[PDB]
Amino acid sequence: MKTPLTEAVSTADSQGRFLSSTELQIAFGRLRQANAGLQAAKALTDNAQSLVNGAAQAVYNKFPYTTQTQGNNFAADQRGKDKCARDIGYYLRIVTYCLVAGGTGPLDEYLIAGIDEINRTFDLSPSWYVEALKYIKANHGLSGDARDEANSYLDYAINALS
Amino acid sequence: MKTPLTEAVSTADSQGRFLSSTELQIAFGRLRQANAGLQAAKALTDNAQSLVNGAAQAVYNKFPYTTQTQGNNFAADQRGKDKCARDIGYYLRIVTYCLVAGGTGPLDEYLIAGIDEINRTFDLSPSWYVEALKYIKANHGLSGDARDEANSYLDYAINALS
Amino acid sequence: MKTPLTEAVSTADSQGRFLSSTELQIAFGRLRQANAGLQAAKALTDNAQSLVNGAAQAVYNKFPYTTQTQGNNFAADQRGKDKCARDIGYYLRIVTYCLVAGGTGPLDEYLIAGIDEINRTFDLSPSWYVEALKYIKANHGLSGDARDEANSYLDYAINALS
Amino acid sequence: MKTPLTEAVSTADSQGRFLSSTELQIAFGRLRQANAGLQAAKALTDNAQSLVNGAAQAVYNKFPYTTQTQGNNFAADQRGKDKCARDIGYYLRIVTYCLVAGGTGPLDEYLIAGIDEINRTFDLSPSWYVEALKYIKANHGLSGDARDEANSYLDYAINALS
Amino acid sequence: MKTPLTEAVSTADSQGRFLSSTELQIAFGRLRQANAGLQAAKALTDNAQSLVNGAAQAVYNKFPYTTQTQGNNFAADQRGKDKCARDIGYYLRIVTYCLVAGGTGPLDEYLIAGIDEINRTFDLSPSWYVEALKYIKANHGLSGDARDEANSYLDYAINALS
Amino acid sequence: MFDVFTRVVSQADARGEYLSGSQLDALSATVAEGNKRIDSVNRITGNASAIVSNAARALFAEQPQLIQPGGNAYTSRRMAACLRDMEIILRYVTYATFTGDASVLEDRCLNGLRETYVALGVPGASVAAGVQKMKEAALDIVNDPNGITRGDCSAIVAEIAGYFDRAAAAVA
Amino acid sequence: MFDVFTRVVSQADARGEYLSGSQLDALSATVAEGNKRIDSVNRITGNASAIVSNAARALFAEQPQLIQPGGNAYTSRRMAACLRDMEIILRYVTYATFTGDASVLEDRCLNGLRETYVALGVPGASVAAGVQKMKEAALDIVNDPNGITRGDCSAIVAEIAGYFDRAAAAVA
Amino acid sequence: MFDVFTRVVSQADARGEYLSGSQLDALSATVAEGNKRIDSVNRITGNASAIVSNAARALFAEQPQLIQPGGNAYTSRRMAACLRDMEIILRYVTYATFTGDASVLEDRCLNGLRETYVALGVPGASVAAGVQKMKEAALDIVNDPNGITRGDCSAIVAEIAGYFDRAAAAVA
Amino acid sequence: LPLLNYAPKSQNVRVEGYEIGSEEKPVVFTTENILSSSDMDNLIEAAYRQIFFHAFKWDREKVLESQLRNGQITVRDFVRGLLLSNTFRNSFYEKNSNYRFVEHCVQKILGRDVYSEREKIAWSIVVATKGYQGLIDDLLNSDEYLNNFGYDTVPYQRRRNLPGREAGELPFNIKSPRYDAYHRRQLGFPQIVW
Ligand SMILES: *[C@@H](C)[C@H]1/C(=C/c2[nH]c(/C=C3N=C(/C=C4\NC(=O)C(CC)=C4C)C(C)=C\3CCC(=O)O)c(CCC(=O)O)c2C)NC(=O)[C@@H]1C
Ligand SMILES: *[C@@H](C)[C@H]1/C(=C/c2[nH]c(/C=C3N=C(/C=C4\NC(=O)C(CC)=C4C)C(C)=C\3CCC(=O)O)c(CCC(=O)O)c2C)NC(=O)[C@@H]1C
Ligand SMILES: *[C@H](C)[C@H]1/C(=C/c2[nH]c(/C=C3N=C(/C=C4\NC(=O)C(CC)=C4C)C(C)=C\3CCC(=O)O)c(CCC(=O)O)c2C)NC(=O)[C@@H]1C
Ligand SMILES: *[C@H](C)[C@H]1/C(=C/c2[nH]c(/C=C3N=C(/C=C4\NC(=O)C(CC)=C4C)C(C)=C\3CCC(=O)O)c(CCC(=O)O)c2C)NC(=O)[C@@H]1C
Ligand SMILES: *[C@H](C)[C@H]1/C(=C/c2[nH]c(/C=C3N=C(/C=C4\NC(=O)C(CC)=C4C)C(C)=C\3CCC(=O)O)c(CCC(=O)O)c2C)NC(=O)[C@@H]1C
Ligand SMILES: *[C@H](C)[C@H]1/C(=C/c2[nH]c(/C=C3N=C(/C=C4\NC(=O)C(CC)=C4C)C(C)=C\3CCC(=O)O)c(CCC(=O)O)c2C)NC(=O)[C@@H]1C
Ligand SMILES: *[C@H](C)[C@H]1/C(=C/c2[nH]c(/C=C3N=C(/C=C4\NC(=O)C(CC)=C4C)C(C)=C\3CCC(=O)O)c(CCC(=O)O)c2C)NC(=O)[C@@H]1C
Ligand SMILES: *[C@H](C)[C@H]1/C(=C/c2[nH]c(/C=C3N=C(/C=C4\NC(=O)C(CC)=C4C)C(C)=C\3CCC(=O)O)c(CCC(=O)O)c2C)NC(=O)[C@@H]1C
Ligand SMILES: *[C@H](C)[C@H]1/C(=C/c2[nH]c(/C=C3N=C(/C=C4\NC(=O)C(CC)=C4C)C(C)=C\3CCC(=O)O)c(CCC(=O)O)c2C)NC(=O)[C@@H]1C
Ligand SMILES: *[C@H](C)[C@H]1/C(=C/c2[nH]c(/C=C3N=C(/C=C4\NC(=O)C(CC)=C4C)C(C)=C\3CCC(=O)O)c(CCC(=O)O)c2C)NC(=O)[C@@H]1C
Ligand SMILES: *[C@H](C)[C@H]1/C(=C/c2[nH]c(/C=C3N=C(/C=C4\NC(=O)C(CC)=C4C)C(C)=C\3CCC(=O)O)c(CCC(=O)O)c2C)NC(=O)[C@@H]1C
Repeated sequence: MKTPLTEAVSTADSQGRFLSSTELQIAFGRLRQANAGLQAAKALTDNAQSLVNGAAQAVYNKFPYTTQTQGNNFAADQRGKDKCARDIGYYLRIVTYCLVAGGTGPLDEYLIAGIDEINRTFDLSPSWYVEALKYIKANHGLSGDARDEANSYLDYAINALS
Repeated sequence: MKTPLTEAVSTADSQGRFLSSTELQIAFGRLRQANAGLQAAKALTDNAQSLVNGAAQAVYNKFPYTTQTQGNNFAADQRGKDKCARDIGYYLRIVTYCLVAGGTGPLDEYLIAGIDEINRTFDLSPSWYVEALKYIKANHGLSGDARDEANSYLDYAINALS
Repeated sequence: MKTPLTEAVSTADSQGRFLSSTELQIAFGRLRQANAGLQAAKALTDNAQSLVNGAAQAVYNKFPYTTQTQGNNFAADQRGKDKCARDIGYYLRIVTYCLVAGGTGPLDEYLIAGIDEINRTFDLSPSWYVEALKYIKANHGLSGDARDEANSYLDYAINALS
Repeated sequence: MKTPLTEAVSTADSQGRFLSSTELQIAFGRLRQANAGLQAAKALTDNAQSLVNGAAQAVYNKFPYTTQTQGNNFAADQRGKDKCARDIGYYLRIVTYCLVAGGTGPLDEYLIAGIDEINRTFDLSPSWYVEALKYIKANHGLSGDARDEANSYLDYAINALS
Repeated sequence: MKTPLTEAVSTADSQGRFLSSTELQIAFGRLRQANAGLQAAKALTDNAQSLVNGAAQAVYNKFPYTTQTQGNNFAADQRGKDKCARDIGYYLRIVTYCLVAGGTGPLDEYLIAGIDEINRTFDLSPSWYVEALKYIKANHGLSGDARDEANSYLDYAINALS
Repeated sequence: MFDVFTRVVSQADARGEYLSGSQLDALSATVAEGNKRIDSVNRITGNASAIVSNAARALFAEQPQLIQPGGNAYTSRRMAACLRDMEIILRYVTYATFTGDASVLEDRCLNGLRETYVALGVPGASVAAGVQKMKEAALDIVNDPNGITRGDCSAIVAEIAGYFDRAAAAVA
Repeated sequence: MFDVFTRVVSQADARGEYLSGSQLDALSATVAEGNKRIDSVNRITGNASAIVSNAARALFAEQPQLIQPGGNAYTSRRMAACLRDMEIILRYVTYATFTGDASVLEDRCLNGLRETYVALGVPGASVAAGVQKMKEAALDIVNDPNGITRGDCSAIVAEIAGYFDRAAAAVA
Repeated sequence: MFDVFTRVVSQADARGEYLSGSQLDALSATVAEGNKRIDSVNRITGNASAIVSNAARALFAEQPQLIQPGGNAYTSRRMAACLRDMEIILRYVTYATFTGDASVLEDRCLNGLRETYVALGVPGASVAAGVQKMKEAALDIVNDPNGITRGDCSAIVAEIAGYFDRAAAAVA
Repeated sequence: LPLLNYAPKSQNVRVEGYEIGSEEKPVVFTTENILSSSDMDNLIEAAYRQIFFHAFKWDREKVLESQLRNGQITVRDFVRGLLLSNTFRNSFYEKNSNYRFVEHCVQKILGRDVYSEREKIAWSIVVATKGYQGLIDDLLNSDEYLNNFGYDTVPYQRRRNLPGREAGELPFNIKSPRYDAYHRRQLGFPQIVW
C-alpha cells in the first residue's frame, strides 16, 4: 500500500541501501501528518451515515433520470438505491483508510485500480460518483491539515474518474 | 543525488503519477529538518579549520607510523601532511553539503563512489579516515537534530569505509 | 489497419516467408466479401443524413436529459447538438470505411483506440453512442452479407463502448 | 501448422482480440478452397502408387548414376531403390496433407524442417527430389483449383530444396 | 577457470564448435609450460614453512605497528600472528595451485574474488599482503620458466591488491 | 494449435497413411457446416460484452458472498480481474469454435488455470458457475432464428456447449 | 502498411468524406481483377528460387567484377548475403502485388536500404541491375499463357513492373 | 508491503468496516512512539558495519569449521557472500523496524530463504546463529542511554528483537 | 532447426493487470531520463542486481559501465554485456545444467518464470547449436523482451505482487540461487556442523 513509510523502504530497497537521513525525514513527515489524518478518519467515520445518505441524495437530485429510468444500472427500485448507497459508502470508507495510511494506497488498491472497467462494463456513469465525492468534500466540515489531506484524497478519486 | 525532494519526484515519475499526499509529507519532513541542517552546516563551516586540524592530529596520534614512515602515501613530510589535511577537509566540506541538501547525495556523488579505488590505488588506509571522522563526530559540538543528522552522514562515510 | 490483406502479409513477413496458399485463400475470402461490402458502403453513404439525424434523435429520446441539461458535454444548445451529430457521423463514416476495407482496421485506427480516454475526459457517456449505433443497425435497411458485415462493425463498436 | 484457420486465431490471440470480420473472411476463403483440396487429395491418393513409381523412374532416368553407382546414398541395389521410393512416397503423402489442411503446415512440420541437414548428412542430392516433384506436377492430372493448390505445395517443396 | 585447457573448451563450447587446431595449439602451449610449473610447485611446497615464516616476519618488520597495536585486525597477540601466518600460507598454497593448473584460475576462484570485501570488512591492509608476496618473490629461488610463471602469479596477486 | 483439418492430418501422419475415403468425406461434411460455424462465431462475438456482463451480474446475484467485503470479487481490481477472466474464457471458446478443435482453448487458456486459481484463492467452482451462465446465454444467441437463413445448427451448438463444458470442468 | 482498399480509405478519412460513388466503382473494378492478382502472386512465388538464381547468374556473368576476389559478392558469406537480398526484394515485391499497394515495399524493404548499402559498400547500381533481371524473369512468368484461364493481365503486369522499378530506384 | 498503519487498514477492508475508536487510538499511540522508532532505525544503521563484522567474527570463533578449508565460509568469495548475507538480513530488519510491520522482511528477504540455503548447501542453522549475534549487538546499540533524550524504548526494542527472531527462525 | 514447440501456462504476466503505481511496482531505471552520475550508479546497481543478484568488486564491469554512461551502448546492450560476462558464465552457466541455465535466463532477462519443463527443454539446446551468444541474442531480441523493457530500461521481475496481498511470488534471486543441488553435491555441501 502506497504510503510514506512503504515508499521510503521501496526507494532504499531498489538501491540496495540501508535507510538514511532522507528516509528518516520521510518518517518525520509521516509523523507530522498522522494525528490529523487519524482525527479526520474519526470525524468522517462518526458522520458516515449522513455523508453517505446526503451524498446519494445529491446524486439523485443532480441526475434525476437515475431514480426514474428502469434498468439494472439505475436506482429506480430499492435494489438500485441500495447498490448506489453501498458504492458511495465504499468511497467514503476507503477514503478514511487513506487518511489512516497517509497515502492513496487504500484508494489505489481497493477502489481506483480497475474502476474504469467496472463503470464501462456495468454502464455506471463516473459523473455520478464525482458528484457524490463533491458532496462529501463540501460536507465533511474538516479544517486545517485534516481538511487538506482529506480533500487531496477526494480530489484524487475525482481526478481518476475524469 | 539522493535528497527527500528528488527521491519523492523520482518515485512519482517512475510511477507516471502526479505528486500525492505521500510526496507532500516527504516535503514536510524535509522542511522539518532543513533549518537544523542549515544551522549544522554553518556551525561546521565556521569551525572547519579547527575540526580539520584536530582530526588530522587525531589520525597522526592513533597512527604514529603515518608521520614517521617515508613514502608517497604517508604524511612524514609537509607534502603528505598537506594531502592529509586536504582530504579531511574534503570529507568535512561534503558532509556540510549533505546537511544543506538533506541527504547523502553529495557524499554519494562527490566522495563515496570511487573512494575504494582511490584508497587501494594510492595505498591509503580507510582506517585513517575513519579515525578522522570519529574525531569530527566527537568535536563538532552540535546538539539535537543538527547533531543527529550530522552524525548520520559522518557514520554513513565511516560505514562506507568499513 | 486490420484487413484480411495486410494481416496476411504482416503474418508472412513476421515469419520471413513468401505468401503461400494460406494467404491466397485469405485473398479469396476478401474477394468473396468485397462487393457486398462496397454495396453496403454505398447504401449507408446515400442514407447518411437520415441515419445520422435519426440516430441523434433516437439518442435524445432515450436520454432526454442530454437536450435539457446545461453543460459542455450535453446537447442542450445548438453547439452541443452539432458536436453530437458530428460524432455520430464519425461512427457512420468510419463504419463505411470498415466495409470498404473489409476489417475493423479503420474503426481501430480512427475511432476505437483511445475512445475510452476521450469519453472519460469530456464526460461523454458511452451509452449515448451505443444507442445511436443500435439505431443505425435497425434502420440501415441492409440484408444478406452486407447486413452481416455492417452489423459486425456496428456490434464491434458497441462492444468497445460497453 | 500454418493453415488459414490456425493463422487467423494465432493472429487474433497475439493481439488478445476476439475474431472479427477479417478472420471470418479467412474462414470463408478456407471454405471456398476446401472441397477442391479434398478432391485433389483423393485423386493424388488414388493414383499414389502410380505417381511414386513414375516419379522415381523419372529420377532414375535423369540421374542414371544413381542406379549404377554403389554407395549407401545411391539406388544401385534394391535397398537403395526402396529408400528412394519411400522418400518420394513421403513427399506425395505429405503434400496430400497440405491439400487437406489448406496450407503448407504439414510440409513445414513433417518434411521441410530439417531436410537440409538430412540431405547433407546422408549425401542425398536435392535435385533428385526436385525431379520427382516436377514429374508429379506433370502427371497428377488435376485441373482448376485442385491443380493450382496442389502445384503450389509441390512448388513450395521444390523452392525449399533449391 | 582461467586455465589454458579449460578456456579452450569453454570458448569452443560457447561457440558450439568442435575443437580445432587453435585449441590444439593452446594445448601444446600448456604442455610446454606444465613441467616447469609442476617443478615450481614442488620447490615452493618443499620450502613452504620457511617462505611463510619469512614472509610474515618481513611484514612485521615493514609494519612494526602490526605486532604492537591491540586490535582484532593486528598481530600483537598469538591469535593474530596465527591468523597472519595462516593468511600468508593461503596465498602461497593457492599460488602453487596456479602453477599446477597453468593459470590464475585457482587464485581467482579461491582468493581474489571477494578479497576486496574481506580486507575492507576486517580492516586488513592490502599492503601487508603485498609485502609478504614480494618476500616470496625474492626468496623462492626459482629460475627460468618456473621463476617466470611463479612470478607472474605472485605479481598477479600484487596487482590485484594495488 | 490444431484445427479440425490438422487434427486429422496429424493422426494420419503418425500412422504413415493417406486420409481414407471416409476421413475425407467427414471433412467434406465439416466444410458443409462451415457457414453455420462462421455464423455462430460471429453471433457470440457480436454479443460478447452482454454475455459476460449478464453472466457476471447473475453470478453475483446468486452468489452474493463473492462481492461482499472480503469476498473474492470484492474491490475494483478483483472485480475487474474476474470480468477479465470471463471475457478471456469466452474469447478462447470462440477460438476453438472457429478452428473446430479444442487445442487452442486447452493449451492457451485452460493449461495451468486451476493451479493459478488454487494459488490465488479464486473460487474455481464459482468460476465454473460463471462459465455455465455464459454458455447458456451464448447458445441462445447462436440459436436465435431471427435475421438469419433458417437451418439446423444443432451439431454446432453441441460442439460449442462442449467447449464451454470443457472450460468449466478445468477450473472447477 | 496499406492495401489498395485502405489506401483509398485513408485518403477519404483525411478529408472527412465518404468514398464517392466513383471511388467505390474503382475499388469494385479492383475486386474484379483480384483473381489475376492472386494468380500473379502465385506464379512469382512458385518460381521464386529460379527467378533469384537465374537473375543472380545473369548479373554475375555480366559483372564479373562482383565475384572476383575482392569483389563485393566474393566469399561465401557475401555471396549468400547477396542472394538473400535478391530474394528479400522479390518477396516484398510480391507483398506489394498481393496488397495492391507499394506501402509494404517502401516501409519494410526499402526503408533505409540505400543508406545500408552505402554504409556497407554494396554497389547499389549492381543491385538495381539484379532487380531488373528478376523483373524481366517475373513478368514473363506472370504473362505465361499456358496452364491458366486466358485473359488480359496487362493491368497487373504493369503494376508489378512498377513495384520492381520502385525497388531498383531505391537501391541507387 | 504493509506498514504498521496499513496492516490495520487491510484487516478493516477485509471486514468492510471503518476503523474503530480503539484502533484509531492504538495508531495514535504508535505515532507517539514514532521518534523512538526512528532513533532505533538510525542507531542500527549507523553501526551496521560493526554489527555485521563483530557478529561474523564471533560466529567464526564459535564455529571454526565454517572457515577451515572446505568449509562453507572458506575462500574469499564464500566469506564475502556470508558477510553480504548478514548485512542483507540486518538491512531488511531495519526496514521492518522502520515500517513497523514484518511484511517487507518476509516478502523480500525471508520467504523462501530456507530453500535458498538448502539448495546452496549453506548451513542455515549457522546463519541463524549469526543472526542472533547481530540481534544481541543491535539491541545493545538501540538501548545505549548515552547521547539521546532519555526515555523508555522497551516496546520498540521488543519489536526489533522479534524481527531478528523471525529472521533467525526463517533461515533454518 | 526451429525451436521445439511448447504451450504457455496461465501467468500473471499473461493478463491485463490494471496496474497503478505503488511501492510494489518495479522501479523503472531508464536512460531516457537524463540520469546524473549518482542516478546512473543506481541504474547500474539495479542491472547488477537483476542479472547477478550481487556484484562483488571482482564481478563488476567498469568498462561496460563507462560505455553505458557515455551513451555508446543502450541498457539492453549493457544487459547483454553482463550476460556475456565472466561472472554470469561462471556463476549461472557452468554451475548448472543447460535446463536450469535456461530458467535463469528467462527469469533474469524476460522477468517471468518458465512455462514448464518443456520450455526449458526446448531452449536448452540453443547454446549448443547457436552458441552461447545466440541464446542471449534470441532472448534480448524477442518480442517479449522488447515489448516490456525496450532498449533503455533495466529488466525486472514482472507482476510479482497483486494489490492488497501481503506477499507476492518469490523473488527470483531467492527462488533461483546461482547454483542448486547438482553443484552443491560437487562442493561437498551441506556441511555437518556441531
Ligand atoms: C445457426 C448458427 C443459425 C443459422 C445459420 C446459418 N447460416 C446460413 C448461411 C449463411 N450464413 C452466412 C454468414 C455470413 N455472411 C457474411 O457475409 C458474414 C459476415 C462476414 C457472415 C457471418 C453466409 C455467407 C451464408 C450463406 C448464404 C446464406 O445466407 O444462406 C445457413 C444456411 C446453411 C448454410 O450451410 O449456409 C444457416 C443454417 N441458421 C439458423 O436458423 C440458426 C439460428
Ligand atoms: C495473368 C495473371 C494470367 C491469367 C490469369 C487469370 N486467372 C484467371 C482466373 C482464375 N485464377 C484463379 C486462381 C486460383 N485458384 C485457386 O484455387 C488458386 C490456388 C489456391 C489460385 C491461384 C481462379 C480461382 C480463377 C477463377 C476461376 C477460373 O478457373 O478461371 C483469369 C480469368 C479471369 C477471372 O478471374 O474470371 C485470368 C485472366 N490469365 C492469362 O492469360 C495470364 C497469363
Ligand atoms: C450510485 C452513485 C449510482 C448507482 C450504482 C450502482 N452500482 C452498481 C453496481 C456495482 N457497483 C460497483 C462498485 C464497486 N464495487 C467495489 O468492489 C468497489 C470498490 C471497493 C466499488 C466502487 C460494482 C463493482 C458493481 C457491480 C457488481 C455489484 O453489483 O456489486 C449498480 C447495479 C449494476 C448492475 O448491473 O447490477 C448500481 C445501480 N446507480 C445509480 O443510478 C446511482 C446514481
Ligand atoms: C530508544 C531506543 C532510545 C531513546 C529514544 C528517544 N528519542 C526521543 C526523541 C527524539 N529523537 C529524535 C530523533 C532525531 N531527530 C532528528 O533530527 C533525527 C535525524 C534525522 C533523528 C534521528 C527526535 C526528533 C526526537 C524528539 C525531540 C527530542 O530531541 O527529544 C525520545 C523522547 C520521546 C519522544 O518521543 O520524543 C526518546 C526516548 N531514548 C532512550 O533513552 C533510548 C536509549
Ligand atoms: C530417391 C529420390 C533417391 C535416394 C534416396 C535415399 N534416401 C535415403 C535415406 C533417407 N531418406 C530420408 C528422408 C526422409 N525421412 C523422413 O522422415 C522424411 C520426411 C517425412 C524424409 C524426406 C532419410 C531421413 C534418410 C536417412 C535415414 C533413413 O534410413 O531413413 C537413402 C539411403 C541413404 C543411406 O546412406 O542409407 C537413399 C538411397 N537415393 C537415390 O539414389 C535416389 C535417386
Ligand atoms: C598478516 C599478513 C596480517 C594479519 C592477518 C589477519 N587476518 C585475519 C583474518 C582473516 N584473514 C582472512 C583471509 C582469507 N580467508 C580466506 O578464506 C582466504 C582465501 C583462501 C583468505 C586470504 C579472512 C577471510 C579473515 C577473517 C575471517 C577469519 O578470521 O578467518 C586476522 C584477524 C581479523 C579479525 O578481526 O579477527 C588477522 C590478524 N593481521 C596482521 O596484523 C598481519 C600483518
Ligand atoms: C567443381 C568441383 C564442380 C563445379 C563447380 C561450379 N561452381 C559454380 C559456381 C559457383 N561456385 C561458387 C563457389 C565459391 N564462391 C566463393 O566466393 C567461394 C568462397 C571464397 C566459393 C567456394 C559460387 C559462389 C558460385 C556461384 C557464383 C559464381 O559462379 O561465381 C559453377 C557454375 C554454376 C552456375 O550455375 O553458374 C560451377 C560449374 N561444377 C561441376 O560440375 C564440378 C564437378
Ligand atoms: C546482391 C545482388 C548484391 C550484394 C548484396 C549484399 N548485401 C549485404 C548485406 C546486407 N544486405 C542487407 C539488406 C537487407 N536486410 C534486411 O533485413 C532487408 C529487409 C528489410 C534488406 C533489404 C543488410 C541489412 C545487410 C547487412 C546485414 C547482413 O547480415 O548482411 C552483403 C554483405 C556485405 C558484407 O558482408 O560486408 C552483400 C554482399 N552484393 C553485391 O555485390 C550485389 C550487387
Ligand atoms: C554467513 C553468516 C553464512 C553463509 C552465507 C552464504 N550465502 C551464500 C550465498 C547466497 N546467499 C543468497 C541470499 C539471498 N538472495 C536473496 O535474494 C536474498 C534476499 C534479498 C538473500 C538473503 C544467495 C541468493 C546466494 C547465492 C548467490 C550469491 O552468492 O551471490 C554463500 C555462498 C554460496 C555460493 O557460492 O553461491 C554463503 C557462504 N555461509 C556460511 O557458512 C555462513 C553460516
Ligand atoms: C470471475 C468469474 C471469478 C474471479 C476471478 C479472478 N481471477 C483473478 C486473477 C487471475 N486470473 C488469472 C487468469 C489467467 N491467466 C492466464 O494466463 C489466463 C489465460 C490467458 C487466464 C484465464 C490470473 C493469471 C490472475 C492473476 C493476475 C491478475 O489477477 O491480474 C482474480 C484476482 C485475484 C486477486 O487476488 O487479485 C479474480 C478476482 N474471482 C471470483 O470471485 C469469480 C468466481
Ligand atoms: C586521467 C589520466 C584523465 C581523466 C580521465 C577521465 N575520463 C573520464 C571519462 C571517460 N573516460 C572514458 C574512456 C573510455 N571508456 C571506454 O570504454 C574506453 C575504451 C575501452 C575508454 C578509453 C569514457 C568513455 C568516459 C565517459 C564515461 C565514463 O564516465 O566512464 C572522466 C570522467 C569525466 C566525467 O565524469 O564526466 C575522467 C576524469 N581526467 C583527467 O583530468 C585526466 C587527465
